[PDB]
Amino acid sequence: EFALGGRCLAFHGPLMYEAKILKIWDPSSKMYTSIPKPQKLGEDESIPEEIINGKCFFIHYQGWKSSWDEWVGYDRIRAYNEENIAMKKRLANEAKEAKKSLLE
Amino acid sequence: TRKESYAIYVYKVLKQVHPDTGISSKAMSIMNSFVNDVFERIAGEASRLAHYNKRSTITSREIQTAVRLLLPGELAKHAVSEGTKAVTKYTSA
Amino acid sequence: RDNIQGITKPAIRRLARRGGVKRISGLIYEETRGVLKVFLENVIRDAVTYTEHAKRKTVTAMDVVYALKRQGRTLYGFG
Amino acid sequence: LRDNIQGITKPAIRRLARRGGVKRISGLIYEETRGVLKVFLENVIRDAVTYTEHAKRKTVTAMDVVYALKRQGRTLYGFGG
Amino acid sequence: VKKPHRYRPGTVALREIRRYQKSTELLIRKLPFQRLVREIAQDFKTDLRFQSSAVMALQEASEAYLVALFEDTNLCAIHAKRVTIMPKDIQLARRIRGER
Amino acid sequence: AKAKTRSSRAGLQFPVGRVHRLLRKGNYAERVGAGAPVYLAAVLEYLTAEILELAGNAARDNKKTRIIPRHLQLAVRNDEELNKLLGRVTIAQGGVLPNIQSVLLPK
Repeated sequence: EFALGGRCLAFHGPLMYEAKILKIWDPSSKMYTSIPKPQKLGEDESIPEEIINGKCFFIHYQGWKSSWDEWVGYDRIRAYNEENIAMKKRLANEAKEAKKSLLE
Repeated sequence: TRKESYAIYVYKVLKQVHPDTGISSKAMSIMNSFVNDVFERIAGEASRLAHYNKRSTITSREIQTAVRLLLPGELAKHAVSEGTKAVTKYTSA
Repeated sequence: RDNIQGITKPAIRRLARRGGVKRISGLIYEETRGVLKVFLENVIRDAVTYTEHAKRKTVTAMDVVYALKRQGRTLYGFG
Repeated sequence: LRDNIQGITKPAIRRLARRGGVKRISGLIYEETRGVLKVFLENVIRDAVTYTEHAKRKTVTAMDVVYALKRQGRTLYGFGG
Repeated sequence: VKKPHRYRPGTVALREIRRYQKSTELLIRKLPFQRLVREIAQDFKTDLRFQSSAVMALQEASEAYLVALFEDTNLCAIHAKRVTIMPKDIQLARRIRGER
Repeated sequence: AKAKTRSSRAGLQFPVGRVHRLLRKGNYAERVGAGAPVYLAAVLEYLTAEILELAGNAARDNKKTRIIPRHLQLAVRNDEELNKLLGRVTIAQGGVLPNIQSVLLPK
């Protein structure tokens, strides 16, 4: 569901993407636990205030460059499971149909 | 033991043309190999020429002819010039 | 034993790139392997010939240079 | 001795190509062949004359031509050897 | 709407042609080439030792020969109004070179 | 009298005596002309000067103080007559001339 290195799913507009958790945020201690570990916010690591006080997660999207790592809060990231993949297929088909409507 | 090369003379020539330019050892080896290659090419050509004419001695004339045969155009002309002037200077000396 | 497969496709790709090739068929790699093998035997045979006539058990780079020289492919940088 | 390269007639070039196993010939070819042949002839004749003069002779012998060809890596048999 | 960046085909190829037409270092892995050379060096004699420099010279000469052959193949393929090399191009190149 | 090098008498930098010795030991002919090694050393020195000059030019163009094999290859291949002379010659770590066919260029 939500663990360091565990597979996680992340929303992005009308589409969803599988990501790998690297940092789990604990707002009370202002610390994220990372795997190559209680560590505070780094010199370049930073979380916006609207998600720094919630369960945030620093993730990399599989199939995408590491240049696109994101600090996503608990809002978009869901527990990795079968129904999540099913509604991933739902939004994939929604995008397919929207594009086909744009064309045809 | 000791092995001879052309490193010193090449170094001197380099200092003549480019009195400030260094060189790596590998370039030195390549230069030596090239010099040797030219040497054997020209020497074999001269010897073949001498045997062609049924003569016992390889003169500078044979080297001149061999250089003309092995070198293309302007290189041949300039090298012929160098050989001629050096020979004349040494003989006068 | 399939050291002929030690020449990976990426290496052949790099080699063609230095040769200035943009698009490569998939059948090329095996052809390259074969041609390279042919070349290698052709040189190594003569190299070993030289090494034997010298009554030696180790092949010296100088032998290789001689073999290349007698095959019309002069090499510098090794004496 | 001027404009003898045109002495190489087109039918001769056809015959050469046919012996080479060529079936269809462009018209823009013949001058190209003439130029290449002239280059080849110059290359051989230069060295042949070099051999002739280094012997301090006034006529060119075929044997010289054999030497010149050998030097160019194109060995010919049957002309004295 | 998020799309991943990717160059069009032929871009990376030209970049790599530029890159490898500039440097001079060897491209083949050393150990596989050495193993292949030793394996080939068995049908002529057994238990042969090698100076390392001999293997290096072999690698250099082989790579230079292959580069030249690659370039000739490229010229052949271009003459066939193509941009992709196919083995018949190599065969024609070697045939004209006289190796065949 | 004091020993004076024959190279100095010809005003060269290539050892004419070593050249003469090698000519004698090379089984090229029974007798070796006196003025031959001078001619050969002169020619060798001239060729060496030519290649060295071109290579130094190239190395300067690369803002480098020491000639490397790459500079040598570039100089030799860029020169017409030199490249023709070394037609069948391979230089280690020489690389190749950077050259891309036009038809492969984007258009």
